[PDB]
Amino acid sequence: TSVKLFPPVDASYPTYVDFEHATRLLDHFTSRKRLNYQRKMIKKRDKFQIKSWDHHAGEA
Amino acid sequence: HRFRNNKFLRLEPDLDPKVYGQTETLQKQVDDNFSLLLAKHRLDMKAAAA
Amino acid sequence: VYRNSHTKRFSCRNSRLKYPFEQIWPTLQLSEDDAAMFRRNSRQFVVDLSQNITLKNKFALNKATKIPHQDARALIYESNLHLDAVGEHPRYLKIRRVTSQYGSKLMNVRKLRLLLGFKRRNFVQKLYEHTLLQQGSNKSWKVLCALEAKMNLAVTRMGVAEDVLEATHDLRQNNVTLNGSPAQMKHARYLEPADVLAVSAVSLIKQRICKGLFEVAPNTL
Amino acid sequence: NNPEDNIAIRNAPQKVFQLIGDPRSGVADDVTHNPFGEITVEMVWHQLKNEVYWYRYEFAGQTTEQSHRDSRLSDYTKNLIYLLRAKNPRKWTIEALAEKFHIRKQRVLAILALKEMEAHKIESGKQLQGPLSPYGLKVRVEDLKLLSLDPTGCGWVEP
Amino acid sequence: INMDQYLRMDNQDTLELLVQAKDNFLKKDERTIPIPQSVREVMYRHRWDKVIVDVRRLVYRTKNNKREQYTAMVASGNQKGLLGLGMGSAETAQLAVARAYLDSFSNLAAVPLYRGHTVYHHVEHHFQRVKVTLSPRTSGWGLRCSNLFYELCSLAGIRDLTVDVSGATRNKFFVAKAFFDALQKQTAPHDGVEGTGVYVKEVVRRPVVNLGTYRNNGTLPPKEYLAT
Amino acid sequence: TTRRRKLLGSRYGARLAKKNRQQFERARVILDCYSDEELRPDSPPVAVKEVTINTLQTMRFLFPQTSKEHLDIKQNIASYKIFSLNRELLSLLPK
Ligand SMILES: [K+]
Ligand SMILES: [Mg+2]
Repeated sequence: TSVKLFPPVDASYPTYVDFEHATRLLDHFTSRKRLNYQRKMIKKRDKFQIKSWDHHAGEA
Repeated sequence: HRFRNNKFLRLEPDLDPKVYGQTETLQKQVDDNFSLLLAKHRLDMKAAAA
Repeated sequence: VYRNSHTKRFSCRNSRLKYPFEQIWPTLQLSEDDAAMFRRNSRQFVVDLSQNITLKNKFALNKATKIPHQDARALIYESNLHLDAVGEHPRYLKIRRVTSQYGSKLMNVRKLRLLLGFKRRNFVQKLYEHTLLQQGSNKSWKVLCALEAKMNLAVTRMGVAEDVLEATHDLRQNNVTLNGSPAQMKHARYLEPADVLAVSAVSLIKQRICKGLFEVAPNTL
Repeated sequence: NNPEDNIAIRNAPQKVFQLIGDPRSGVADDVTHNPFGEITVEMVWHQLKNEVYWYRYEFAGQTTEQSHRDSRLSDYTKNLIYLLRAKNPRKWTIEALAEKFHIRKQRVLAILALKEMEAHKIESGKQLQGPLSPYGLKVRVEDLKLLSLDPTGCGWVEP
Repeated sequence: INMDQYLRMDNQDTLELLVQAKDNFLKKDERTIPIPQSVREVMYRHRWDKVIVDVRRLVYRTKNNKREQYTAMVASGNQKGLLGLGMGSAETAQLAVARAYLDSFSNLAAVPLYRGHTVYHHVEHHFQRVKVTLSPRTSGWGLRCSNLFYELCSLAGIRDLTVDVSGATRNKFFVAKAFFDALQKQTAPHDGVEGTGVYVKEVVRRPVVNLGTYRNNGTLPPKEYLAT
Repeated sequence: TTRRRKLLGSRYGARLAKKNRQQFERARVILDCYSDEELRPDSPPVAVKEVTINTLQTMRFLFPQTSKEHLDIKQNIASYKIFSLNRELLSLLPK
């Protein structure tokens, strides 16, 4: 059995990973539509709210 | 001491874990100690009785 | 896609190395010829010194023990005329151009897919988008945290699977439980700092570990 | 509490106060460098039979040392934490135990949970059976005394 | 292969190698390596990286045939606070690059940076028929710029910045030169501080965005401005 | 074609409370369930008297030296174990 404790402070991988190069490419394909849907759901986490069931077009 | 290598004066070698199993070897070691104690009581009774 | 690029032998390709491929699977058994091919990326010959040096020796010559994670790229792939390329005329030193970035950036994204267990590109793209909204100041570390929060990678860290691919198969068979019951959205969720993982296929996992270490176990109990 | 034998004292927050100028006429903070550290990477291992390299990333590598000790505490230490908590929960709080063993509070609570689960298995009769039975020990909390290394050198005294 | 010898070589002290390498490099003549001896000594205190900026070909016609000449620019700099540009001309591309690389070490210069990762304030520079803008960003935000400037930022050590370049950018020598000059127009809080009679103290203030950004994201600015 | 029975899980505490209530109550006190106001149970806390530990490593893996310090630790554990066995035996010896 294992238990997690907190956000990692160290990590080891069997190879060198260049995160800056990986993210530079991925920053070119970002979708504003998907980001906006995520932003709206952050403000509507609580199901037991009146304001979470208003009239809107689409999913959020 | 003539038995330089056989320091513990054993009659049989210890069981190999890779062939007989770790649990079997551990049980064998426990049985060996009890046999030594039992033999000691066995010799004394025979001498006292006969 | 029954390609060789989807096998462990040829999974990773790096065009900046003498041998274009790279070994990243710590449990893969290589033949003598295969080992020789990979060893060419580890040993280099120095003219003035007339000796062979290794990648680890190169770091020592540069006095590099803990360096900024962006600076390791300049050490692995470049050369210097005062430490490791002494005796070579400057005319024959290799200097990169700004046109090589695309190959490098594409390679790194392939590495993230390989570490996660041969995931699709759209899977990685959404993972990057997810981190953009989570709180934190350093973008690079947020990406690293997201990788660790993945369930299959966490199972690998426990030490019950040979690699991430074997861990993924275990999840599909429900050999590991989350908070006492099989996980929901196990391939898409993230683990939290208070989650508990346990093995439900106890007999299966115990056999797996014993067999792996049977040869390295001592013959005296 | 000496830096030679106290890694925790070595890994302590630093109070930084650096200036440029003349304190009698005018000064300004020195902001020409970053003394708080940054993310680092290091090569740890190299397998010569498979040609595999291992790299380790650390969030605070430049301001910490020997961070690998925290997650590799001996079994004796873990049992001691479990016994101290059971003996006197009033004094042995999570804060006190964390300070005593130089670990975090989250680790202390996690260790207690795992030890508690193991104890139930032993009591239920699922572990330490057969030849290994003698190694399951039942301890009464009252009959427990913690010794201290008060005398310089080798030797543990009751108080 | 002998694995035992391979292991022995891998785990060895490199002090002997360092001494031999340093002696050989410092004893070379000024023709093969025209780097001054003083510069060679400093090369062992840092880690260096280099990149090619651009290669141009010039053609001169004659009675019978044409004469081709190559010019190149190479940028080199230690990871933190050192950058230099060198130019070299030769009859071949390979020779021009080599001469430019050697010339870069003779043009090293210091780059001021706030905490070693960004710029002190907004910078706008006008090199002939080129415009470059630099905007500071919070630590950890990242770099937003073209590929050419991304390579230059790695050499100097800049970690968070936004760069925008416009105008006649066909000649990449001018673009690199404009970027170099912009970094040298910054001002620091400690410039002539003795004549102020005050304590110039660093403070923590979060930057803001424009109103349109808040509306689109559906978020709010700091409460200090919303007070009503 | 699988003969493996379907697995529907449950939390560890849920199963323990139905199998051994005494162990469940002890765990709550140890795991600091009475410090937070929100999570504080209504039932009063129970005092902890006996615990069980595993000493296999401390006896045969961790203390190899011949100094008095290591010998004393092993002897104390062995002596305490014998007392526990004797107390159990005395409860059964009388006719
Ligand atoms: K793909
Ligand atoms: Mg533009």
